[PDB]
Amino acid sequence: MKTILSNQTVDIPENVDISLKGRTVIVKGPRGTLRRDFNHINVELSLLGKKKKRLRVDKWWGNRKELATVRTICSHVQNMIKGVTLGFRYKMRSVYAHFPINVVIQENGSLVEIRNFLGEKYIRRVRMRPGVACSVSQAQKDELVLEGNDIELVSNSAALIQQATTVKNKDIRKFLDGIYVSEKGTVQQA
Amino acid sequence: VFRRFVEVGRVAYVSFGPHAGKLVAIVDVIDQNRALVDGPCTRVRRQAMPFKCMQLTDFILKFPHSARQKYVRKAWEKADINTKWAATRWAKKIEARERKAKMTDFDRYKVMKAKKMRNRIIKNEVKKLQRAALLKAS
Amino acid sequence: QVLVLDGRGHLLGRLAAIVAKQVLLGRKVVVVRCEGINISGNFYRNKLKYLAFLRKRMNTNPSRGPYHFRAPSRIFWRTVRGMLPHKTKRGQAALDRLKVFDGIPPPYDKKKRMVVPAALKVVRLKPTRKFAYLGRLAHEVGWKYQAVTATLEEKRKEKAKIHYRKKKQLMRLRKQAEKNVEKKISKFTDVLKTHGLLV
Amino acid sequence: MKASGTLREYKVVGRCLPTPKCRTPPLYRMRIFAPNHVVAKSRFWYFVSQLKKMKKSSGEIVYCGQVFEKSPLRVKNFGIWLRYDSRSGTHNMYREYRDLTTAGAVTQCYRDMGARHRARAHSIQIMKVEEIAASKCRRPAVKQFHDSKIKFPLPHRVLRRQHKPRFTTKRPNTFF
RNA sequence: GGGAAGGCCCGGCGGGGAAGGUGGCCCGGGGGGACGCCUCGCCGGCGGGCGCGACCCCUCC
RNA sequence: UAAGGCGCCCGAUGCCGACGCUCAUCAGACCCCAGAAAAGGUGUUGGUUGAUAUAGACAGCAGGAUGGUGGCCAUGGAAGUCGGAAUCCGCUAAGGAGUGUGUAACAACUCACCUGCCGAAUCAACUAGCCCUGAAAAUGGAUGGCGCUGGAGCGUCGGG
RNA sequence: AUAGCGACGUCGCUUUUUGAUCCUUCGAUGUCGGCUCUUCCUAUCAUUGUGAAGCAGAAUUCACCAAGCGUUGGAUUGUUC
RNA sequence: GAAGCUACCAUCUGUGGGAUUAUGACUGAACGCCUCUAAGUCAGAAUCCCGCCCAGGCGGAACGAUACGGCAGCGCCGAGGAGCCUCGGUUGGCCUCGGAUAGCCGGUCCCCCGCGGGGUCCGGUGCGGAGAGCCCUUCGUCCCGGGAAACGGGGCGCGGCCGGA
Ligand SMILES: [Mg+2]
Ligand SMILES: [Mg+2]
Ligand SMILES: [Mg+2]
Ligand SMILES: [Mg+2]
Ligand SMILES: [Mg+2]
Ligand SMILES: [Mg+2]
Ligand SMILES: [Mg+2]
Ligand SMILES: [Mg+2]
Ligand SMILES: [Mg+2]
Repeated sequence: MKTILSNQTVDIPENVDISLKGRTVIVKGPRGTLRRDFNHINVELSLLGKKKKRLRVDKWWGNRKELATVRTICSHVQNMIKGVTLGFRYKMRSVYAHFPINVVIQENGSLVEIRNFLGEKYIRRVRMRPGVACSVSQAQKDELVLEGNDIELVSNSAALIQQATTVKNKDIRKFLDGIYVSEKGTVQQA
Repeated sequence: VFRRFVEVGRVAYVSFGPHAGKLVAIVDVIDQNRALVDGPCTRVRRQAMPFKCMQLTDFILKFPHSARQKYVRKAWEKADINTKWAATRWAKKIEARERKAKMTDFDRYKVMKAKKMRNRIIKNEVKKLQRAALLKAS
Repeated sequence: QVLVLDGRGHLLGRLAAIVAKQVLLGRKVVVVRCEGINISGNFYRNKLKYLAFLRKRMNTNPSRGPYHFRAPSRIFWRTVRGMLPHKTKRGQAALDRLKVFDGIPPPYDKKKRMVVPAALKVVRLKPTRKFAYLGRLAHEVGWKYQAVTATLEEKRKEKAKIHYRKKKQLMRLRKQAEKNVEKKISKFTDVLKTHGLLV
Repeated sequence: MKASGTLREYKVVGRCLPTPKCRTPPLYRMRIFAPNHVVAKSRFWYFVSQLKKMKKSSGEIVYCGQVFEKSPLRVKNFGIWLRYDSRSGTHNMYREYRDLTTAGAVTQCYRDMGARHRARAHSIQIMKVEEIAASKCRRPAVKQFHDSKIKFPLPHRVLRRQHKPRFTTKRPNTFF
């Protein structure tokens, strides 16, 4: 069975603007500009309603396999809007038992060096994605903050610096060490 | 974005099949790929027809989704689809193609002779304009 | 009188069958920009197929065994060879009528290249399916000239843009002249309109 | 049966030959969907042999005629009660279709059975065909066509007659 | 199936029915057009704006 | 014309062929015939049967989840959570002499069950198609090959 | 019960064991081992990368991608074993 | 015991990337939540491919010199002159954007950046700025007239300047 029409609409706030050229969307707001294309989805994007009030996604004659793409497009657009108006802040904490984990940020937040991970003489060197800024959180013993506008980039950087610290050839149920994402919020709250 | 939809009362031009080259009005949608249509005034008896053989035009006339041929013809005459279709550029291109197909050998020779002069004059004048533009640039 | 085909957007076997038939029918055919050809199925599948082909070699002496050409043009040439009776004189003479090329060489860049709709990806494949680029497949199978041909293609494109701009300008002059001289070429125009060459 | 072409609906009535036991056996009537009257009569004999103790040698086709569609210009919803044989076990089902003619709906049913369950015409036993109101329809694939303001485009038109201009300098357009 | 539908007489006319509900009515919003709040355009004028608050004041889609 | 076929090899669909199903990081592709089973899949598509839902469900987010009594036989210790039957009542919008995690026993957490927000469809258990797992052999290798995914695959069918 | 095993059952795969047969060869295909040498398979012992343990570490199990590279020197026996 | 051969019985040297497997993940629907997967994205190895290394194709390139001084042989040119033999096939040209396909093409000042690229607006869209198309079109010559042209046509007729890997 192929459904005749599946649609869903997204409301956008007043401080942000949206312009689309075919299937690529550009979102411009207080914190910058985000561009993302959707030429691999093959649905209809319409910026219906003056005063740019809403953006509507349409899919005609689609089975349940590609009906799922409508809401994923809408979620991606909403994430772009959220990251443009408020930004994304991924806060993560370093857990250790005996050896403290020494994390130092260079290239004004673009490179992270990790030392003394389980008495490690090796130095972990992880590079952030373009547009993602790392920092050591104030008012906290040991915690990293990742600032960005693209949720995918920020979370990818967090996953990179989390997987950079994994225990090898030992019981990971006992050696619970490394840096893990404590929470995922926004740069500024509503 | 889509501009031509399939709804009740749209005029579509049949490309191939039995009634090739005739307009028709969509009355109902039987199934995903079949519509019940009729050309009350374009001489097409009410029948089913696949979507693969009709091309949608931008003409909409209003009638209920299962109105009879009497009311379909009434709406067709009221909107006067025939003259507007004959005036649109699409039918002009079709009619010109038919003319070119119908052209026989003597008119082919006459067309050759006329086109020779038309092209010669246009080419000479284009050369004049190009030289003038070059002089203006200089 | 030579049929010049453009490979971009065409499917491998679908284009190869038509090319082989045209070549057998006596026509000289040159296909160009072979690295733009794409194959149905996903990239990993097609790479695995080519690796399986690579694995086939004569055990006692690989130098005499199957020859695995790496260039996209030669890949297309071999799959065309697979559709011809190349063991006979007729098949060999046919195969000698086909020329394949990566990129677009100077003998052919200043020419109009034909297109085969019956072998186009946009026509033969639904958009939801996955395809693989012959250029990338060849490059990471061992073709060594992906970057050089890319730069040369960029140069060719930037020259063709200049040529196309000149063509647009010259035609615009042509149309302005046409509407300028309609006064004295009107009597030559109604005949074309009545015979359906200008409407 | 070989479901050749589009099927036709036949009214077939038959009876046993008169015997010294009974002068006038009751006449039995059945609706048979078949390519032609010969296979219609064969199917009638098959079904009546299963139902009653009747055989062609001990019976006769009193009448056999095609029944034409009553309203072949009104698009209708058809519910079909069906009995078919799988590779392991037999099943009863109910399927709805949307078409102008009962014969067309039954042909659609045969093609759909072949496509979805690999069942063959000699396995399908058609039981009941009824016009079903749109309110009584219950399959979404048919129900989704029940609205006054139906509207949808033709999104991705694939170029046909790909070979008449076999070599064309355009790359074809799929948006009309 | 002395063809099944269908066409033309607003065919006339008998009554009945709901829905894939036409008007009408109620609710909601996308609106706009009178543009009634600023900004320029020529204290009076029209055109420019591809202007700018409206709001039940309607009023149309 | 038969049988068999009609992308190219290779004569014939270069039909504006009809309706569906199927994505395979081991696809499939025609009697004999040249390779696979039991058992599985919340991949997808049909079908059967039974439930509950404006007396407002299914999620999801939150609050409760009680007394006799730590019921009787028991074991060194069993307070519900190792063991043996039963499983009551008042309070109740509801709470099982208890669904699970936990301690030696508790404790603590959690579930059944009922409430607040949200406001229209939602749950199962089977069954059958295609695809996938099950699926390991030795020279490099064979739907005949090339290759094919709006099929040149699978099922039912039409003209030529 | 399912870390690891697995009874009573039941479904398979392989032709590195033996059978069963007698299709080819009796105007002959030189019939056991060892030595030497190359290549191939994976049903993986070790090494590379992993996942699970009744994995604290060490050691050791079970499983996955995987045959790239290694898999010895001797006593006894014609031995294969 | 020279020289020469020669030994883990002496001595010297032995390499870098890419796409990825298993696996672990990101965002994220299907299925209000959840989910590494469906679309999209990341890390990833004695595996694979290539590089380094060995050979170098009935495969090409650049460059040098190109046959006497009594004879002569040669190379280039004379739109160089007649021919003779032999091998055949053909029977008008199209001199070009890039590319998308759930979108395209063409104009534009009305604006903004470095003539080009964007913005607005206007036109087309079963592609009349069309390959279902365009261009050239050949019986020849002689008189007079009209239409187009006087800037045009033809010239190894010319001498230069750019245009190409
Ligand atoms: Mg250990
Ligand atoms: Mg054959
Ligand atoms: Mg021998
Ligand atoms: Mg011998
Ligand atoms: Mg293995
Ligand atoms: Mg890598
Ligand atoms: Mg993965
Ligand atoms: Mg990667
Ligand atoms: Mg000749």
